[PDB]
Amino acid sequence: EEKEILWNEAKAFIAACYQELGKAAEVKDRLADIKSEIDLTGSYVHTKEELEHGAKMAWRNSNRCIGRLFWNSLNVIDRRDVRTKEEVRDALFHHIETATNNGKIRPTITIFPPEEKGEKQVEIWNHQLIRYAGYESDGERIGDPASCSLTAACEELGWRGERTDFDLLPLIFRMKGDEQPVWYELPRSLVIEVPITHPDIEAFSDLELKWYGVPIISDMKLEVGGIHYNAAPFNGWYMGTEIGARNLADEKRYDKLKKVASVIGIAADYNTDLWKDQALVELNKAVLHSYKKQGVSIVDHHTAASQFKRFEEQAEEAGRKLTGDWTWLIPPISPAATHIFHRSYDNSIVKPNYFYQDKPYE
Amino acid sequence: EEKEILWNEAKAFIAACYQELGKAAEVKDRLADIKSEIDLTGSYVHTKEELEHGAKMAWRNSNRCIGRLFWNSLNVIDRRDVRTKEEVRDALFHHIETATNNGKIRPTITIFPPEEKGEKQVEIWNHQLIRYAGYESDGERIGDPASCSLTAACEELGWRGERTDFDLLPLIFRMKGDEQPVWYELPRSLVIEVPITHPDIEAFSDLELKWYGVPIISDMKLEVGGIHYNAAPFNGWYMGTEIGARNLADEKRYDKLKKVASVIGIAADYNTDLWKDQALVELNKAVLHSYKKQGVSIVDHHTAASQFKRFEEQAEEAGRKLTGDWTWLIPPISPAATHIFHRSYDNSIVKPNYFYQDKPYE
Ligand SMILES: Nc1ccc2ccc(CNCCCc3cccc(F)c3)cc2n1
Ligand SMILES: Nc1ccc2ccc(CNCCCc3cccc(F)c3)cc2n1
Ligand SMILES: Nc1ccc2ccc(CNCCCc3cccc(F)c3)cc2n1
Ligand SMILES: Nc1ccc2ccc(CNCCCc3cccc(F)c3)cc2n1
Ligand SMILES: C[C@H](O)[C@H](O)[C@H]1CNc2nc(N)[nH]c(=O)c2N1
Ligand SMILES: C[C@H](O)[C@H](O)[C@H]1CNc2nc(N)[nH]c(=O)c2N1
Ligand SMILES: [Cl-]
Ligand SMILES: [Cl-]
Repeated sequence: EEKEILWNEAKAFIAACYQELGKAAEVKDRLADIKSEIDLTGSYVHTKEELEHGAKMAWRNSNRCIGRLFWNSLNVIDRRDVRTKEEVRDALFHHIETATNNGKIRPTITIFPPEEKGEKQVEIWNHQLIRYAGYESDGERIGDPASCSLTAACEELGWRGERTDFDLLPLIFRMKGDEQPVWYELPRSLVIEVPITHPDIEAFSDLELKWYGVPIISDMKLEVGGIHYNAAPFNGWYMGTEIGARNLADEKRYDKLKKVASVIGIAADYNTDLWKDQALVELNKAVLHSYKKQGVSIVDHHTAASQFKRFEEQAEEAGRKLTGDWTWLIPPISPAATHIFHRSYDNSIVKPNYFYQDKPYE
Repeated sequence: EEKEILWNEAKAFIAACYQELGKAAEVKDRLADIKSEIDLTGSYVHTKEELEHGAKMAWRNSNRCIGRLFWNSLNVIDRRDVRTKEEVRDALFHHIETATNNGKIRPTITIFPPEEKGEKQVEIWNHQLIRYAGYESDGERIGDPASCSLTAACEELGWRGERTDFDLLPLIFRMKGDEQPVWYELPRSLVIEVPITHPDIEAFSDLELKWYGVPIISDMKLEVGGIHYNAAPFNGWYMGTEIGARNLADEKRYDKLKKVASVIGIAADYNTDLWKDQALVELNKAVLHSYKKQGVSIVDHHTAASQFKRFEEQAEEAGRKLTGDWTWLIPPISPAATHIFHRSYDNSIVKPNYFYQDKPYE
């Protein structure tokens, strides 16, 4: 069954990819080659062109992503040549540096060798390459609760954090053939962080909030033409609400709205005062202001939705069906001020695509 | 087929209803009676108890409603006895008066005779019993665009509005056997309206906004045990976001956010300033403040979601399955500050329930 599944996915992908690349005439011959290769080896290897375009298609097909207008400008780094943990580490460091680009963030994906027999070659444990630790013990909560299980796993392995609310987790990944992952502390020279200040409320800095500049998601599987790239970290840049409305606001994350209300000078006593809503707006204004001030790319949810409308229009012009997940595309503040709220989307799954996979810790 | 459909719905409803009322032992005999009645007449008539409990169950099963905690306190007015247009008009006037209750709004439904052969006895044209007219001509837009087609239909019938932005539409409904509906101007003594002011921005009154106190939805069909009550106007009280985030804010409704931004003293020039979000918060604060000041019932979205969580808990305690439509239950401002955003809901349709039906105008 496995081989047949692979061959079917390969036939669909190659046809579509080569069609999009103006290479329709090469399909027959390429498919023949792939079919022999599957017979004799159990798999097939993508050309560089296939791999690049496949990673772009996968972004274009990500139903939950409002940022898809820019799918064709993904910078694809092909690292299928890595064999050692130093090579992996150095590729991840490189990805951070080139994606960061001094703050003018470049959407980038680094693709490592794919699973073979469902056997991973490289297994990345980080949820994002840059992310803060979380601790919970003796009633005491420090840092990012979303990171508690991974933090615990790192500390089992000899890493120890300073126990600030913003400790950078080490890179942590496992190689085929090793029982345990290895970990490496992130060089601070590679990591841009943004202190959160507010454009006109001076006290906002008293909250001592910060966040990291570049979200590099490193635990999803890229599937292209039946090949499973389980290790393929990618990034765009933030939409401000991801930080201001969720990471810093959720009760199960940094839970900052009461503190925000206090520094902006409003009571947090009555639901009818809409103080949470007001605090959310000011915290989100601060996040956008702060990234812009530090010269780190970010987009607000209004501009993001406007770009997404153009993506809808582009798909139409291209004669491509549009898929989307309304429940994730709407922003978590003022969703009905965006066009997204007022239309519906077909949440069908089209491949190539990015998929969740099981956590190796937990 | 029609009769079989009716009988099946009747069997399911009576069983469930009588179970909930502690009348399980009466089911067999009641079903027998209903079955003969369907045979001989083509339909059956609900007892008063059945009708009351059925309208309550229908509210309880309304997946899109965040207000369902209070389903069992619905005041059910049985008007299956009406035969004349004066009786209909007077029942609608009565519903407005008793539901309004001097501002301490009573959730109420008035139930008119049901369809017979799919033949309506009374057909109400209003979307809500109290609602503002809309006009669009010669580029000129006045009032509520959502009401343009019904307004045009009323004016075809000899009604003429003053062409303010808040003209009250007349009651308009048709009787079986009449070709045209009749219309009646609403007595202003029956209609409470709330001027919108802001708790601390004095200029907010310069916008001259107002809204009506009680939303009385009068164009949905109540279905109970296979009987179709197409005319059964009901009301609760507003959640503030329905007025402040949608009716007064949507670009295709009163479209007030730029004007709000100006009176609250913020620029409406840059998406990154989140001025729409800020204007939405202040407009919603004003709406809640204004209703509370006038002594007219209203609920904010935080308190509403907290009540809805108790509804979820109540259903659990009662051993009843919960259904809901996440896409409608989340409020349109700060949705992720409510528990609703963070869970999922089974959007299955359970009857009794309230359903949309085709507009007789348009
Ligand atoms: N005490 C701490 C904690 C975390 C820290 C993280 C980063 C840094 C220093 N970051 C410098 C990043 C400069 C930079 C600029 C442009 C591109 C790039 F990749 C890095 C210091 C920290 N100091
Ligand atoms: N700006 C972007 C671009 C791409 C993105 C891809 C994935 C995600 C993360 N989605 C959430 C993964 C599940 C989750 C939720 C909350 C906390 C947590 F640690 C993980 C954010 C992105 N944000
Ligand atoms: N120019 C206008 C336009 C619309 C109007 C609507 C209502 C009224 C007067 N409304 C009085 C309502 C008083 C009231 C109190 C308690 C219960 C109740 F049903 C009505 C005047 C208008 N005047
Ligand atoms: N507070 C309540 C209680 C019950 C409600 C029942 C129905 C509705 C109306 N739902 C919208 C019907 C479709 C629609 C959307 C926008 C404008 C318009 F005229 C009609 C509001 C309620 N609001
Ligand atoms: C339970 C629910 O699906 C959950 O809150 C979802 C809803 N929509 C979302 N949308 C985005 N963009 N991100 C999220 O984390 C979520 N959470
Ligand atoms: C097109 C989309 O379904 C539409 O905007 C829905 C979404 N959620 C909603 N939720 C509520 N409560 N009311 C609405 O009018 C809508 N509109
Ligand atoms: Cl994040
Ligand atoms: Cl309304």
